[PDB]
Amino acid sequence: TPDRLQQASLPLLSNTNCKKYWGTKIKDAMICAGASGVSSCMGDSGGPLVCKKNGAWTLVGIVSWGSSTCSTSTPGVYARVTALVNWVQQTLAAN
Amino acid sequence: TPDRLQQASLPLLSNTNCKKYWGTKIKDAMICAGASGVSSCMGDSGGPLVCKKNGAWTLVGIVSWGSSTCSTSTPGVYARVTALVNWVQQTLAAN
Amino acid sequence: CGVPAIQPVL
Amino acid sequence: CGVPAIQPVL
Amino acid sequence: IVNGEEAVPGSWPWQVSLQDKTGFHFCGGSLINENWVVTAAHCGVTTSDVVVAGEFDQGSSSEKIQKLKIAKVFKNSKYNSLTINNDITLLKLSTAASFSQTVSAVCLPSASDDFAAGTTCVTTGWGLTRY
Amino acid sequence: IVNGEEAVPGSWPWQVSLQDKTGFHFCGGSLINENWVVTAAHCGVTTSDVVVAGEFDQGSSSEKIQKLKIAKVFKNSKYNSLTINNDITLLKLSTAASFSQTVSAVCLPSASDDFAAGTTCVTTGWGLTRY
Repeated sequence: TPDRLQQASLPLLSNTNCKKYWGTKIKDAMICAGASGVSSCMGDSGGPLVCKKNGAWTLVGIVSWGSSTCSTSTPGVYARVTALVNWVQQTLAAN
Repeated sequence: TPDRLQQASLPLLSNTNCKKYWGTKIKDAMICAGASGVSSCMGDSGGPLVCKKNGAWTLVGIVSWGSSTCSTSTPGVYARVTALVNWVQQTLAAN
Repeated sequence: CGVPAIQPVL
Repeated sequence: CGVPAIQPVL
Repeated sequence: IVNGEEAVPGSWPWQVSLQDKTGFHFCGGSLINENWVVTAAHCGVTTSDVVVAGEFDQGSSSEKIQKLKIAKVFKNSKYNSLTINNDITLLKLSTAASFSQTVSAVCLPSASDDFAAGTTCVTTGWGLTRY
Repeated sequence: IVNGEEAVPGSWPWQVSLQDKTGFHFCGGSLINENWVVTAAHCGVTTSDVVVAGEFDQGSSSEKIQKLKIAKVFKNSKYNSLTINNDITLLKLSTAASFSQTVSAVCLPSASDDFAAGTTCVTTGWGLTRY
């Protein structure tokens, strides 16, 4: 594990082209990215996937799984925040 | 997931012959078993691996990981209770 | 510990 | 939310 | 278990099932006595979860089962998430388990305990039976 | 991150690190405001764990970092351990995060939000840089 914080730019893919890789492992609440020569990896989980939208970084995925070898040629699979913001948004209300 | 409780008999292997499979993934606190035509699988985790010793079933492993396909030809990897009983034994004392 | 009231069948 | 006080360099 | 057979009911009295508030079984667990359950650290059990004991058929309604509440979770501090090395989490119960013909404790080995390669053992649960 | 570059320090102010009582980083997390951290459900975070914020160099001692205590863990109840589907756990903080030049909130999208395939985005953390 590195001592200081790392970063990487990477492209998002359609779930559809993702299915090419993960087949039927990819669920609607999941969002893909990478296969760009960069890879998310063990220890990165729970962490941020951000996109710039209208001046600000917005949480778009949460590092979840992928390759056991952290293969920069296969896409990482992230949580899809779009699909869980309603639940987060909600949890905030009752507490 | 089945509705009712399943069981399977399976042989334990040496870590050593295990390494044949998992290579350097297998840590001292891990114990192997299977590749017998049976496989532990998703949902079985946290559960019991028992051996009969001197009349009684004794906790010998805790289903932890293995094959993503639950291949009955590869061994499952269990927690090795031998190596963590000291810590369990301990946790019991302070609470 | 370890000896069921209902004995397991294999 | 979302705009660092320290701007990221890529 | 791929290729297991159905167990005789109540024949594995220390097997418990971890279920969420949704009712969904996601991990197993073993009763070590009446206030303490052992499970895997990667199971990621919180206290909105429950310990179900004395269950045979997940789908049967006529079972005298025990729904047990978690007090505190004890992830072994040597557990390594990067490796899934030392994957043991104790569970402390807010509610004592009522031991019976169907609810009981498995035995723990000595750190000393030997258990030889080639020895035939047994694993149980409610995991995928076909993947 | 295999092939990432080192970040400019404090350039990612909502990145937090989950560490055990041992001090061992095992997952990341993102600040959604001053009492609430988002992480993965499979991370299996308990309250003997801590939220570290304002960290750049895990190995540096001279950093004004914040060690934050977990109050309550909220595993999304649709999370599926069998699939690692809906792998989102909120974390409620016992201790408010002190926002600053280096500690701040990322933005959440609308359920409505579109984010198109081909769009270049960014992921950060302290994960294996070589496997």
